[PDB]
Amino acid sequence: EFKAGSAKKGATLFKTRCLQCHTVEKGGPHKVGPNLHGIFGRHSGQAEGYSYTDANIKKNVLWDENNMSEYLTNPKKYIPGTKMAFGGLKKEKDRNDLITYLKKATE
Ligand code: HEC
Ligand SMILES: [Zn+2]
Ligand SMILES: [Zn+2]
Repeated sequence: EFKAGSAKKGATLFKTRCLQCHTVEKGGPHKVGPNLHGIFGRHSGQAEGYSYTDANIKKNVLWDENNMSEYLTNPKKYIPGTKMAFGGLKKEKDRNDLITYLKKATE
């Protein structure tokens, strides 16, 4: 299950693995992937002005720390048909660290 990790390690993981396709700040632009502001507590496939796949919308997951960890373990396994071209974060340490950071960065 999800447990709070290191947000500093999380921020680096975000910069090096996620930032190329995602912004986190309020009003931040959409890039290859949607801006993630307010992602926790919002259903999947609902960021304003972003064109998602039917699969992402269909999943209809209410994003929380635990399901985000499961999704980030392997995105294509959790949401079959996703256009998010990312293999996943295989270490639970990395997922805990990234999510601790993301919970704050996207608030
Ligand atoms: C580009 C090559 C991407 C990288 C690198 C990462 N993400 Fe991604 N993500 C991307 C796209 C194109 C999409 C839309 C997928 C679709 O099928 O429509 C996404 C989506 C997400 C989501 C869900 C958004 C939502 O439901 O509103 C999340 C939570 C997400 N991406 C997180 C995320 C993180 C934390 C990553 C780094 C570890 C990451 N993404 C990398 C494209 C790309
Ligand atoms: Zn719901
Ligand atoms: Zn906010």
